[PDB]
Amino acid sequence: SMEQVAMELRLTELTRLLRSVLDQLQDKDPARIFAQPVSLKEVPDYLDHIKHPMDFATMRKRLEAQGYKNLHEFEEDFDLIIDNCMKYNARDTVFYRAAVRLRDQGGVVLRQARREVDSIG
Repeated sequence: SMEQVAMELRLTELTRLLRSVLDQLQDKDPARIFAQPVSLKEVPDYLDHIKHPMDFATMRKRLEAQGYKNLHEFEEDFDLIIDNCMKYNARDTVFYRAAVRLRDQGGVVLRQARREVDSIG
């Protein structure tokens, strides 16, 4: 149907906008702390602590499959990256501190993404 095609074009354009957002958030992690999944070889107990692991590579895979239907779903995954880290790691660690900085810097990016999503529809 033509309606299905138009809905698919909207998803495509949302995917384009979320790719630019993703790139801008990942720039706020210059140490690459959040780039890849926590390795279960290296942290064997991780899934006893963290029930829904997340990282920027995992988000990129979902994005490229057009697997975010709206900005809320994308933000949920980003918040998992931050929130997971701040539970597993203590305050005095480079990991926790990286997460705080990513959260604070990323909030600015996401505030304008939300206006763009609503604006363009």
